[PDB]
Amino acid sequence: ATFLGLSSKQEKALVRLDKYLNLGEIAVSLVATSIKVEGRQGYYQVSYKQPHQLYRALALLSAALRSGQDEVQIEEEAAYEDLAYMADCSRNAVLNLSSAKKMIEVLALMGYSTFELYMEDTYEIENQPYFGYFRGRYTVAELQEIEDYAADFDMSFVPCIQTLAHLSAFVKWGIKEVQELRDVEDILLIGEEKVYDLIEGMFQTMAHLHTRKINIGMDEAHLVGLGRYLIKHGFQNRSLLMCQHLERVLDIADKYGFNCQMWSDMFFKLMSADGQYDRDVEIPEETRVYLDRLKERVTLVYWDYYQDSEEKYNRNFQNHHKISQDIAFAGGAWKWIGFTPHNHFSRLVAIEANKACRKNQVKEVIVTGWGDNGGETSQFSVLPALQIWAELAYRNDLKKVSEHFLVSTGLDFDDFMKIDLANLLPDLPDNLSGINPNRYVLYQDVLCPLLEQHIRPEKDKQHFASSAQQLGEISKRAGEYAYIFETQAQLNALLALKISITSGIQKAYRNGDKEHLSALAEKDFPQLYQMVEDFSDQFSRQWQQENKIFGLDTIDIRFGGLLKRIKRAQERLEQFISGQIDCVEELEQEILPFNDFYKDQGLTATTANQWHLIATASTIYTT
Amino acid sequence: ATFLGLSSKQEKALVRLDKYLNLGEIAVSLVATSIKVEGRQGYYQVSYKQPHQLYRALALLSAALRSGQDEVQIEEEAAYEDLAYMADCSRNAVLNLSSAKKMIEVLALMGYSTFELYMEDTYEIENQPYFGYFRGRYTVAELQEIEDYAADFDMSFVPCIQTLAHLSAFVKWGIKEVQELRDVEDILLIGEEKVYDLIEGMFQTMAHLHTRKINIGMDEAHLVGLGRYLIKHGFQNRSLLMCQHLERVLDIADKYGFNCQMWSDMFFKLMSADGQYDRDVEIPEETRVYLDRLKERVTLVYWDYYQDSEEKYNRNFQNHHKISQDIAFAGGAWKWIGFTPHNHFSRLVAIEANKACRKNQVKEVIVTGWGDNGGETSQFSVLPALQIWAELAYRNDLKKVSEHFLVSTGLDFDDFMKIDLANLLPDLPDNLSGINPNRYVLYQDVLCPLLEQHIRPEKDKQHFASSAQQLGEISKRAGEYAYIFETQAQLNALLALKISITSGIQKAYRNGDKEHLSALAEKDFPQLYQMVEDFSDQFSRQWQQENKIFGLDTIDIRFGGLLKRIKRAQERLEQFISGQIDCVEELEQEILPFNDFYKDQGLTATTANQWHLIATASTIYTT
Ligand SMILES: CC1=N[C@@H]2[C@@H](O)[C@H](O)[C@@H](CO)O[C@@H]2S1
Ligand SMILES: CC1=N[C@@H]2[C@@H](O)[C@H](O)[C@@H](CO)O[C@@H]2S1
Repeated sequence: ATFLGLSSKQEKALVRLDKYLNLGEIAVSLVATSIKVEGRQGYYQVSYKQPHQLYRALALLSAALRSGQDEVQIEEEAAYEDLAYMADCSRNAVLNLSSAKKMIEVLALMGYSTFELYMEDTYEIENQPYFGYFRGRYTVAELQEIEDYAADFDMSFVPCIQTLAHLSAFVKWGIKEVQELRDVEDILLIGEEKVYDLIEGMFQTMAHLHTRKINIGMDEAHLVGLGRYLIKHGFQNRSLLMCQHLERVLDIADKYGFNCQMWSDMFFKLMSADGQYDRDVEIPEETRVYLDRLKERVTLVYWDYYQDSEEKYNRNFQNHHKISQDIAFAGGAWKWIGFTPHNHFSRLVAIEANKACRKNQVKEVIVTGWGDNGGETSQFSVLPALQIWAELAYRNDLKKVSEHFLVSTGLDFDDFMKIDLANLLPDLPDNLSGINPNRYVLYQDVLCPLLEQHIRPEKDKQHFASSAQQLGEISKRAGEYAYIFETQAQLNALLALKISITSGIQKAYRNGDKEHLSALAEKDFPQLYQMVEDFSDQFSRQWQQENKIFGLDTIDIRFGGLLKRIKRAQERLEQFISGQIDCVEELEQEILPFNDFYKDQGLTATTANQWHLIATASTIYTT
Repeated sequence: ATFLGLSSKQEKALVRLDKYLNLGEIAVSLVATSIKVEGRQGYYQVSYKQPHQLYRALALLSAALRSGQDEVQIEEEAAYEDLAYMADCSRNAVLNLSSAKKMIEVLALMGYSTFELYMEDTYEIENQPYFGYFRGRYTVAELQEIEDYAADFDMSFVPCIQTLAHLSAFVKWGIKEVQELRDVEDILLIGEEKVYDLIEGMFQTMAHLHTRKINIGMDEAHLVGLGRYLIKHGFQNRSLLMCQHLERVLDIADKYGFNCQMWSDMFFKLMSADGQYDRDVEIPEETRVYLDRLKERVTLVYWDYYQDSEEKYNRNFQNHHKISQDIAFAGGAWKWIGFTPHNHFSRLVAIEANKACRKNQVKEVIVTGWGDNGGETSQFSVLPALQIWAELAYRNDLKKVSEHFLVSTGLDFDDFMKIDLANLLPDLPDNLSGINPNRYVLYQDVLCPLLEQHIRPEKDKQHFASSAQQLGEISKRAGEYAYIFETQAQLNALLALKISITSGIQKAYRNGDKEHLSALAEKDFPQLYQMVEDFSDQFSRQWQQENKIFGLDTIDIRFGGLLKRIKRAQERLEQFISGQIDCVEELEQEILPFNDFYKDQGLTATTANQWHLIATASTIYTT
């Protein structure tokens, strides 16, 4: 392709995106609306409102031509001034520089204005050697390189940090200078000057960036004011306490020229009678005066990944607008439920959230790709969800999602959606969130299978086996992303065999069938152990491709423990079969429902997303 | 031997104890002081104040004879009306019936009046299926059998339970009927009728026993009143809240005929300005009035395992005397610091505690054998400590500790004390508690060794190697306890190699010596891996001899994780050596002190006793 009207900067960006765009022998001229592309017979005119929108416009041109269109007539008016993707870099997976750059390229093509990294403790602060210690924290140079790459595409960069809670990986260090910063649990001590010193250190680090927009956190500080704070000061008004801390942090941000966003949940939890987020709260006048003074100094971010109807989001927006007009929305790219994402669920809720955002004058949507409890899901697992949100933002529909996605990823959208398969059990109601058999079927014990009442052995096993087959074929046409489909093919195959053995043991033991137990012990057990080893190897390839090495160690621990537990199950069965023991006491125990979260929806599967609770009923982190 | 004046019950006990006593062809006749033994020329008279003291008296006689005495003339007056041993059955290791019986025999010979088991959730309660689920909870029949065996020696049985906090293994269950019982963290909800229903269930279970003496717990409920309690009730006077709960619990106990003890720490924590135990107390007038009525109905147990001077204990007794004259003391049999006990430290503090308990006219001493953070230490690891407290109680000195211990165990006291060796680093000040390299040298990572600054790579390694040799010889002469010494011999040998390799890789990586890194990778790593496998096998034999199978699973997880991390370290080094990677980022990180707990003492070693924090700097239990 040849171009008129490009700047040298845009030339540079197009060189980097050529491998996606492959525009062929056409002439493009760059000259009201977010995006317009029009032309035919080898001549196309593109226009854009914000500079970064050039890259979605050119993706759209590419996708149209690739689909076989000669005449192209595209006009989009985006609903949101800003559309961001936030990757979790705090749940053990720290995105490596190469993968950050790739993600930025794809986001540029999709139409995102902004890239964000969620970093609790995973950046460096002067004279805080324990902050991010052995975590793969980003150096200032690494953050600058990521920011600068985004800026090459006229994209913004917004760090998402923590200035109150969600600092467990820092406050664990038994060092006087760290411990003195603590209130309780994962929460920093409000009113402690060494805490404001720390927070100023965070801003000093981020002030080395160009960006002056930041998310300061402040979600989920449930026991704020009730720890060392209570010992020092007695019981205080916790709503005002939050306001006080927030004003202190905004004052620090102001010193360095930053404008701030924060997660909004604590205002609602502190003012509602049952301490919940989804609540219309009455605000005491003294708190009102305080919030009224802070509403123009911070953007509140309403986060919600769960509702299946527009009206449910609308209610929360109305709750928020009683506090402030400046409300941003965070929607979900579901990749925090184990090893397997849920792009399908992401789509379902995004459609409805987008309706509510448009009704409530939202100017910014932040798509959050959390990594809860170890960061076991691929960083690129959620490309479909990210395209979905871009389509919703730009077109208000998903009519062109496949066409556009092919340019973004080089593979078919429906194929890519099959990455979800280890969560897509047959018969599951589609509107229930967090149902994650991919993870709990993997990590549950063999002898003491705590999730067994939530498994339909034949139906689920057949689904996993079918899924492995499907993904084995998809990985052969998945281009640069084949590795993530290989991981999923292996996981599904492993889950099928793991169910067969685990459920087979329960049945055979109850029947006293030592012949069948022997069959399992001597043939199926070696196979399962090898499949786990092979899965570990593939997962480690995936992780190293995407992430810094730090944090893989927790997954080694989890896999190594699973392997040792498979060996124990073999040994215990062999001792029973041989007559060395008269019973296997583990197998004499009645298995109970693991939880009742979805009892009243009546399905068999559930949500279970804490490894240490899946893997054992014994103590393991407590004293 | 031939016995005169025994009841049928006593005759049976003598038959059972012959294997210890070896009295031979003598006559013993059962006729002012706790114990008297008097005779010569094959005829001896014994007398006791309390029936169980018969068995210590016969031990004294046995020891005297084995020492070559013909004429024997021994009198003892015990300082304490009751002397108890409490084994932990809540830290994953649930003592099995055979081991309970053995322990009771030994305790009878030493002079203990009482056997106790500490059971948070590890017993059965009607209609509470999650209470002790997959934990190896005791059935009523099992507790009755254990109590009855104690009773055969005229020893009492006292269950030690929890009626407030330390219930993490129960409250983790995501079941509405469990979650509704919670305040915060590991604490039950005071004032909730369903909690009193649960507590009444506890008493219904224990009422099947003969004993009507019970320790109801109530230690370490630090955030009591601050969770769901606070949302429901506002901020209340927490010392009064404790009294209110206690009164409900005592009313329940009364209904079933029980007399109660409780740990005393929360009264001090809630009525000190620092919130600590070892503090003077400001007792509000209203709490005084409540305490004054409750003090007549409960025995407060002052627990302290740490002080090196009588005066420090005395100060605490004085403060306790502000609340009540009925104060029992809990001393320590140090077995909660990993895989290896500390009988030596136990001795040091017991000498001083015994002085304070005598000065303060204490009637009951309970020696506690906690098992913190997984129950990894043998249940029989602390027999020396138990003899020491018995000698202190009966004779106020340790002049006959060895002679009497030989009766109790069949083996030499100083040999048995060597079981401590993995904690007895050269140069350690003897008065510092909790220093536990046995555990943290084992579980620390190889690539990312978080405890490395606390390890002296030649000095400690030599000590572990020397200890392995010493223990290998002791195990050959240790009879029925050889297995616990074999575990220790293996552990010490493993720690020596593990240090050699971990420090060796830091050095060879630093000096760029790929040849030596390859030698380590190819020769030493497979050796270390095999040693860990073998140690796991030996530990598992030890565990199964002593405990129910439930809880071993956590240790399989921990060892499996370590094995996998050893494998990872080999693989990462191999990739570096072979040129597949240009650096090993793990080994480029500066290693910091792990904690500063003993920094003020200028110490290299430290205390580190939570597996999840030793093993990785990553997140592993948090979301
Ligand atoms: C703000 C937010 N705080 C929590 C995060 O720490 C989790 O990762 C996320 C997904 O479970 O849920 C909420 S969103
Ligand atoms: C009462 C007591 N409660 C605690 C126990 O849970 C621990 O096991 C023990 C040893 O660390 O220390 C105190 S004593």
